[PDB]
Amino acid sequence: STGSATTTPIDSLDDAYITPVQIGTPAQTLNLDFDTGSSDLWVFSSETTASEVDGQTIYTPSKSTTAKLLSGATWSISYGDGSSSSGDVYTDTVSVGGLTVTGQAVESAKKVSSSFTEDSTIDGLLGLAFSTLNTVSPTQQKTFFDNAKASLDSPVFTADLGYHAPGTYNFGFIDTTAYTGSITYTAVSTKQGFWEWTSTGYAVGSGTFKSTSIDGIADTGTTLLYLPATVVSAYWAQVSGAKSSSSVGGYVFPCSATLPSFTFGVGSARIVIPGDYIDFGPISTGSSSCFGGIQSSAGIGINIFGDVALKAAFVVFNGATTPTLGFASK
Repeated sequence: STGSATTTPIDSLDDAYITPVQIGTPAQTLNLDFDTGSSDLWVFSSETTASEVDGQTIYTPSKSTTAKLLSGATWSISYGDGSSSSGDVYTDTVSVGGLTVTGQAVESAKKVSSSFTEDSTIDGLLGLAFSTLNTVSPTQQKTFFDNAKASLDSPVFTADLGYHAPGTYNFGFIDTTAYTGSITYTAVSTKQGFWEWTSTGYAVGSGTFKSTSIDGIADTGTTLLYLPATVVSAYWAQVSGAKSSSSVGGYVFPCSATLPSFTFGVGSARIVIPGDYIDFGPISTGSSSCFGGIQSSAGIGINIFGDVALKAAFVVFNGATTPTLGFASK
């Protein structure tokens, strides 16, 4: 089997991407944030505290003939940005882009933090990291990908995120029309439960490439590119007037700037992030200070190849017995 679903930016900054997902019988379609940095499939639901729902579409398990309470199971998750959610668990039928999993754990939110409430466009998350990070207790549950894997033509999914445009998540096949040149594959460590890999270095603009190992995660659920302070300082030093602002929470730059590109290495291959992808616009409405899309990972504890980086590439998440990651230009 295979699946193919379009993923769409939630706003004009590509802050996140939503993908329609069918849950239950008859289908209830919710728009979920596919997150390769976590491993819980959770949704706004008929159980979510009313005051914490503001425009989201909810899953109502009592209206699904295939929903079953997973008795005794609870979940609770905290994300890197400080947001959180928790609740109980149902199993139900879940379909993505024509690919169906029966018996998928659907984690129903009883509580969500303010950032979720405030984002009316995101009805929940669909985790695509390794199932060892799943938070369901006392019986840990498998991700949608893990459950689908044995049925897939090939044990892979791909992320093809757009810049200010829709893109695609495919399951079970590699669309050879969706990228240019060849795919370069690189080793993955699953020790922390992430799609963790080591970039071979970077360049700023038309500058020379610096060969240096940068360990980080491929994380579709993180907006920006978070890298070591040395790397980030070297990038922003090439933008007149750019500075790190503790009051704003990172690097800002004059909105009158033309940003240089940023290149990262994948083995001997190179992925180029155009300068425009690094512009996250005014820090507040009407400001002439703009927020940067490359930020320091210092104090996160991990480097994160978030959407800013991933959307510059066609990315293969290879879930074969020895997982790997592939990157191609597009």
